[PDB]
Amino acid sequence: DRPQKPFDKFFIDYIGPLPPSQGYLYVLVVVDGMTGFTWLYPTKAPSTSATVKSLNVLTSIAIPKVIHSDQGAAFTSSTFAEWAKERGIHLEFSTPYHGKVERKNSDIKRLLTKLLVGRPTKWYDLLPVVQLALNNTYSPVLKYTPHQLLFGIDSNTPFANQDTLDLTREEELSLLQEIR
Amino acid sequence: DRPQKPFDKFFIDYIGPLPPSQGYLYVLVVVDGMTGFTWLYPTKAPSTSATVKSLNVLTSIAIPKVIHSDQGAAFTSSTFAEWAKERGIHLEFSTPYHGKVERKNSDIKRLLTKLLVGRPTKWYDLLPVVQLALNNTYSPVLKYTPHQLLFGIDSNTPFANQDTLDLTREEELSLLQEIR
Amino acid sequence: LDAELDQLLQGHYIKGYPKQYTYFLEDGKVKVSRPEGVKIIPPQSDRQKIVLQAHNLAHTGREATLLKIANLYWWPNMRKDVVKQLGRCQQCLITNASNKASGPILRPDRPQKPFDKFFIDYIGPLPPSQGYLYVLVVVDGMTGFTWLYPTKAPSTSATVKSLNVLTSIAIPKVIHSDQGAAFTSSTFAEWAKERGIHLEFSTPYHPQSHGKVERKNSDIKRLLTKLLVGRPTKWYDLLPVVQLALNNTYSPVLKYTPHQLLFGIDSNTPFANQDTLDLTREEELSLLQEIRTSLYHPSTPPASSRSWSPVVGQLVQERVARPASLRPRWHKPSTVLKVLNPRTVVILDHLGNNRTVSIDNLKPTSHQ
Amino acid sequence: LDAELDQLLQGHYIKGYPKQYTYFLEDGKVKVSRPEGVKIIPPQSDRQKIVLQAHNLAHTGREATLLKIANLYWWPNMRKDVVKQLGRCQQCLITNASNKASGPILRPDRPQKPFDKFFIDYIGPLPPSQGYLYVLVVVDGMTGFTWLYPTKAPSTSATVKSLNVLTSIAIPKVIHSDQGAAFTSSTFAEWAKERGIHLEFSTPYHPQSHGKVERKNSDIKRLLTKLLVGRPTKWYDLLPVVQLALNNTYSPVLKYTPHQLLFGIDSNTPFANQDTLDLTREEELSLLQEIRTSLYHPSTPPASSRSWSPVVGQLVQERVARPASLRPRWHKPSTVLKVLNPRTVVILDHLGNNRTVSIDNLKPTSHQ
DNA sequence: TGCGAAATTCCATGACA
DNA sequence: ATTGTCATGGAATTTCGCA
DNA sequence: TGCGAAATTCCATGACA
DNA sequence: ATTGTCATGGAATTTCGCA
Ligand SMILES: [Mn+2]
Ligand SMILES: [Mn+2]
Ligand SMILES: [Mn+2]
Ligand SMILES: [Mn+2]
Ligand SMILES: [N+]
Ligand SMILES: [N+]
Ligand SMILES: [Zn+2]
Ligand SMILES: [Zn+2]
Repeated sequence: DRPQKPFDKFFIDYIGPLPPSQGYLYVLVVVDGMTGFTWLYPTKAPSTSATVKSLNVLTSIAIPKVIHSDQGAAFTSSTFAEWAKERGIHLEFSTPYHGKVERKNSDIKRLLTKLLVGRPTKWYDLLPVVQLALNNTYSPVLKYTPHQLLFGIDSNTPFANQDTLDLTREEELSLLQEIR
Repeated sequence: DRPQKPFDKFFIDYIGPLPPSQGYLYVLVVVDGMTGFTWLYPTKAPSTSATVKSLNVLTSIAIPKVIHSDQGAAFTSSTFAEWAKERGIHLEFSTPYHGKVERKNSDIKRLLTKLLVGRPTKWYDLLPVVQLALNNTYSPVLKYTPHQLLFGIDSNTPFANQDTLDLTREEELSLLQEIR
Repeated sequence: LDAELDQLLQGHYIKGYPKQYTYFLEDGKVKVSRPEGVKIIPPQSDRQKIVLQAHNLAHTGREATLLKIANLYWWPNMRKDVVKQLGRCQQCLITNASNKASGPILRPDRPQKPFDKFFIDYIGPLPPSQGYLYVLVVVDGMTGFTWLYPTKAPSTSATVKSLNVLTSIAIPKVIHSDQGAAFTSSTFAEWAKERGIHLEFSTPYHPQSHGKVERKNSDIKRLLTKLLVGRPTKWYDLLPVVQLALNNTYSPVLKYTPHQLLFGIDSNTPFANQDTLDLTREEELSLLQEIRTSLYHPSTPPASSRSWSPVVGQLVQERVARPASLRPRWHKPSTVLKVLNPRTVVILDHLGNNRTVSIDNLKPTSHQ
Repeated sequence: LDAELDQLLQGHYIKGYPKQYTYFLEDGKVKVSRPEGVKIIPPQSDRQKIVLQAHNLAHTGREATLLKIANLYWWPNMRKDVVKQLGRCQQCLITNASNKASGPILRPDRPQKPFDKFFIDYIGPLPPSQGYLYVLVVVDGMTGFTWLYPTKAPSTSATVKSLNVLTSIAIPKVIHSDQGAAFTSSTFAEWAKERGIHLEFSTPYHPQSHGKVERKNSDIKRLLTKLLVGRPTKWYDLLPVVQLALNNTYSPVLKYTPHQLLFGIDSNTPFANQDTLDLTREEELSLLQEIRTSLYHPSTPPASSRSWSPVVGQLVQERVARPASLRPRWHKPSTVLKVLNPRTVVILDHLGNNRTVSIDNLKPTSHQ
């Protein structure tokens, strides 16, 4: 068998709904399987059309051989199927209700929640920095960050500070206050 | 003494008034002394200002050392004197009431009168052809036309036909009719 | 296709496929183990489509197209097939630039006499001066002697009014101009025939062709500019001054002023040359005739290392004149009917009209 | 003046006036019989005025000025005096063209890493497409990998919106651009500092300086044109197609696509190269690092036979940028403070401001 | 250790401003 | 205070296939 | 039948379109 | 059915002034 490579498999999923930020409610999450590199796209709905609109941007830069997703409605539509077929992307579904990617999605959910508190509405603007953080975050398994693995170089934004990522005392109380 | 040359002396004079042609009444006549080459300019008056306006055109092409004229008012004004001085043109006057040039001025007066009859009012348009005629007219004294002498070449409009220049029967009668 | 590829799999020899490499079946396709790696050999019947898909990704030329194909494939003489398609891509043919330069310029003979030929052209529009916006520039081919007339428009009518004033002096054999509205109008044609003047036109969009006047425009503007430094651009009153000034300026290479070339003697202007003071006019004119024949004549320069010269029946393309944004810079291919001179041709433009055209506005269609 | 010319008339020797010609008085002036003819020798005190009157007739250069003078005059070393005046004619100095070419271009080193340097620029305006008129083009210096963003204006704000989307991926060390309003605004400066990005600017009116992106603009328009042949110019929907298409096209000289130079592996696009199928990512990246260092680098070409290179304290003149009609093409003379490299300088512009400037927008002031 | 043809490399030309 | 670039397609040169 | 300096000629560069 | 041109100012080359 041939070694795992970037663009072999993209893992996509939605996160939301979230509080309205500049008209957006959801986040399409794309994680490259081999590298752990993450792309994020704000959408207004977890719909096939919002998925195609966002993936069109991404697939303008690089095209996966396989896309993997859960059986969300946006991903199982035959519009989305037609879209993938047009680009020679094979579609791959985890069976309903059932590694490196899983951890990354945890990091994303958690890191969002952290910064989403105090400013639940300003997240749109924060997406770029969230990605940069995620992608220059050191992987304990591999000696490298996703940036390094994607591009074969060090980055000009190293996140030397690994952070709490955990919710402090002031935040737990004002997250219990916002969601009232 | 040094031989006579073109631009040594211009002989100027007015002819008119004439019948109105496109707003013009007079003709400034410039004949180069050595060559017999003639320039004609329509004016609205035999004034210093009309003379300077017309001579400005001519003196944009070539400047005489001397201008010769009778003691017409247009030529004896100190405006006209100032004008000549500015251009290093010496002015020269025949004494009041008193060769090749003289004959040329005759030709001009006569040739005008000829074509001026039947169309006393269309002379403005005819000035170009009148000059071309005058200037490609063979001189009995010299073996050459003024064109040849000016430019050292044959012309593309030779006037092989020397004409009556005299007033025919039909014209004498309708010149005696126009001037009634 | 399946015929040629069959004999190959058993191990017999086909022309083009080198016998020393091993060819095999795998995954349903004919393959081959080449130094670079294992490539699929498509059936002859599939090859055009492949070259085409490759080329169409970014409409790439020879090598950049080939490198895409060679990633997956090998077959004999791949580039021959690549070049075949490039030659048939309408879009590449009319959009790409040329990479062959025109042949070396001609230096036509100087008109033999004053008034043999005039070059005429308009300058402008210029900043308004006394309601005037253009200058008509008339340049005598032999002498360089130049006449300037201000106009309100580059119109036929203003052209005729000016040339009537000028032709009072002499009538020219020929008047050469560009294909502007003002010189191609029937009214102007009639005005010329009326006088025995032949109209000569430059090939379209090639002012090099009337280079004499174009070049004189440069001096006219240059001197106006200098005289206008730190004053408002009131050029109308300076036309007569500029005309005179230029007509009486030496060309260092000729050692004569256009005035001298026209009259063989200076008029009463500053620094008049006096060398012929003691000659009779007739002696003067005789020395003038000699001066006129012996003027310096430039020679045609060396060809650039990668030029082309037009050959009869060659496919060539005319440059689009005023191409709209994001539209091709070249017309569809067309055929050279006649080679007038090495720098000028007649083409049948596929409409098809006969057009006379400069090679500077042409490229030789690529890939035969 | 009258001193020098006195000793001469009696027949004694003065330096400069050759003793073998005979000098005499006549008509109130000192004359001399030279092979060409009899010329007046003006007093030293009259000479400047003469040269000046001659030069001013048509503001002529060395020879054409001299030939006017030589018609009436002779004195020692006439051209030295002619050149003195040419050097002091404000009007000639700021209006004439140069006749010395720039020194040979530099070929700066390729950025060592992706994201070391971006070149950015706007294309447009273009025919309206979905209300969009411009394209922001971002080109990675090392890879050539290019990002395209449609905008409504070449504004700072639209620049920031696009670069926020792009810098989601990575942040560059440097971003190089021209001195357009959109990149020189303080808002953009802050946006960059905010992120640790250094702003680099091209010298003014010298797009050669950001040649990488200018050149990429050419491919972008060329491919849009081809894809738009015989359809209405709806380019908005094609930006993503063009971006991808170009990022995955081979440069024949490099033998790589910008995509490969950026990722060291093709993505799922037509004709993906498969050569590194059996290597581990880590082996792949190691071969990438090697490929990146060994890319072809062009060398500086030969100087043209008549170039100039700037020397400190030289008088030079900057070209006027958008010169009005009939106005000079050059600024007044100015001094070279510092020679940054042989093709770039700092000048004190007589105002005087320090300006950094390309030698292409410069001429060396004539006649010292 | 050499030949004819194919493959590859060279590089002038022009177009982005 | 900063700096030209590179697709293109014939020609020139090198390499390949074969003895 | 020769030297130093001045004069002249050569010619690349660029700008008219 | 038509076609580049020529001012410019440093450098290169020729000529001049003198022995
Ligand atoms: Mn889901
Ligand atoms: Mn009178
Ligand atoms: Mn640009
Ligand atoms: Mn023109
Ligand atoms: N000719
Ligand atoms: N560099
Ligand atoms: Zn194509
Ligand atoms: Zn001047």
